[PDB]
Amino acid sequence: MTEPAIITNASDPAVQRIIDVTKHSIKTTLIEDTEPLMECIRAGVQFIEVYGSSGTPLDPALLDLCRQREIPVRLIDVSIVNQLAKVFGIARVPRPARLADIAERGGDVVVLDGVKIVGNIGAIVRTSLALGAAGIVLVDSDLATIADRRLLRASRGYVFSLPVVLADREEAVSFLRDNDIALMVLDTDGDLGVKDLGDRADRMALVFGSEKGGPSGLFQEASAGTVSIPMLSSTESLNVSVSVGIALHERSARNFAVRRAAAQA
Amino acid sequence: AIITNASDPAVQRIIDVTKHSRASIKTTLIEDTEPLMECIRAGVQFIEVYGSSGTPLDPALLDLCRQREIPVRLIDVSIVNQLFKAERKAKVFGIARVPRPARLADIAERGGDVVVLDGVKIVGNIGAIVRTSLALGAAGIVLVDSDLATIADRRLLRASRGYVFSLPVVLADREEAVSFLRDNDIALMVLDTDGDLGVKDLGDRADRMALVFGSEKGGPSGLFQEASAGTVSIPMLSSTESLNVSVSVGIALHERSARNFAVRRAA
Ligand SMILES: C[S@@+](CC[C@H](N)C(=O)[O-])C[C@H]1O[C@@H](n2cnc3c(N)ncnc32)[C@H](O)[C@@H]1O
Ligand SMILES: C[S@@+](CC[C@H](N)C(=O)[O-])C[C@H]1O[C@@H](n2cnc3c(N)ncnc32)[C@H](O)[C@@H]1O
Repeated sequence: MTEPAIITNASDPAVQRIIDVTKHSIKTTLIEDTEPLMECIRAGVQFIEVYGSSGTPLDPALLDLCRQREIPVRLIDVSIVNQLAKVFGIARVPRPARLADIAERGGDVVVLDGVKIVGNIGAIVRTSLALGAAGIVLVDSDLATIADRRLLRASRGYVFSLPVVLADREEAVSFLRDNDIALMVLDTDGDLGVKDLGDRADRMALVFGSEKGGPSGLFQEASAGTVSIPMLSSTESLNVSVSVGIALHERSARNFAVRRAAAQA
Repeated sequence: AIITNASDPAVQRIIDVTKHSRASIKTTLIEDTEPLMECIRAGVQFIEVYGSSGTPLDPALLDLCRQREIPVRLIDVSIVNQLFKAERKAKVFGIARVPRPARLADIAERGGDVVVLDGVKIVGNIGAIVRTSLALGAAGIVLVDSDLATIADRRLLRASRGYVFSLPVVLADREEAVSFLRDNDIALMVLDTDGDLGVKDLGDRADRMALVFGSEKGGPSGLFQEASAGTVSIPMLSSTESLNVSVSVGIALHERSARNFAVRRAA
């Protein structure tokens, strides 16, 4: 065979076993696929090493980036990599963002209240980043950490690109209060049409509830108003991730302005 | 509501039989209270609805079934179990006649915008788009390269929360879809980054259009590109970013909803 020397072959090299180690559960994660790896490196996550399966090209952009940052790359014979991904990285889990980080960053706050489906949560993380939100407060998500590998996968690596914070319903409302961030609650039958959302000049929190429940009462009490997305009939409802896209799309001139000024500061 | 206390009425065996052998073509199972109610409103013809002896049967459902002449029976939980084997549960469900499949013509007839998915395969995404598309007033949905054999597929049934029968949803080949749009004078636009047009201007067109969305693997395909009247981009902080496809559909349709709601309300 004279199989290329560089390819990690033994199932028990330190690195193989180190990779088993995260899998079998340091403060380090596995991050998969070319794009998520590139967003994570961009967001400043620190990597220990990037791996690809022998037999397939590593993305030139990723390689470049990996030489750009001083991130070692190596290949592992394809057979083993079936310990899962054609490309993946071991990264150090950054320290959990906190509510303060969100206020400081400027711009709209996305609050989820009892959203628990991780595919929904991940899609929302990605939308919130892309549409210029300051950050995301997760209340009642049943997540232990944002570094959960289901959420990393679902967010396509966006979970470390803006502050995403686990908080309790109480501390969340409290935080918005003493930062003077008016919140509005998304709901069917809300008084403000979502198309009027861009009119309000200052940053705001938008609160979203789960499929079933909606948002609880704590938020419904501090609210400066309710916002509705017009639908065919008043009994229908959108997926929560879809609702988030629409509301943040309406806020985008506002949030883009904030993102652009921060980029120049 | 009388009880299938146990044993096996022909009706238990028909629940069994309605899985992957010629027979499941023309009758299916629909699960859960809300999806069942959506299906009934949508005119799907039920043979019978079942509940587990155990958790109780939603009164709105009972009355709906009562208003229709749909028999409702409970099944001892011991039988409901097994039945639903290699997988999940379902404590309420119905057996139903599958509607004759919608075709493209039905979409064109209804009026209003056409949602075209090109290569979207993740059924969770398809199913969420079906709900979005109904709620926001679309005429219908053309599914191209969807990897489904039937819109009645049970995964889509669930993923759609039973909305798959509430507006015309049609499987088609790419060329067939493109040829259909062409001879019905429905201009198509492709949703993609770096387009000549902004999503916020989607509202400016008074007449209906088809909106083509690609998957995550790599946007819409050449044939759609060739027939395209333009490319519509939702602005983002940077062009390395992209949205989940179902989110994209919600934003594009929301911009078109004033236009579509008018068609839905008129005729
Ligand atoms: C009614 S639940 C069900 C959504 C869907 N079943 C899912 O998987 O998320 C949707 C949530 O998104 C928000 N939402 C849904 N439709 C909305 C609308 N038309 N206007 C404002 N908010 C809406 C609400 O906050 C609600 O808590
Ligand atoms: C990036 S791909 C798939 C994203 C995600 N992986 C998913 O779950 O679908 C998104 C598709 O939706 C439409 N789309 C997504 N983001 C868009 C944007 N920012 N502007 C215009 N269209 C967009 C395009 O058709 C594109 O091909």
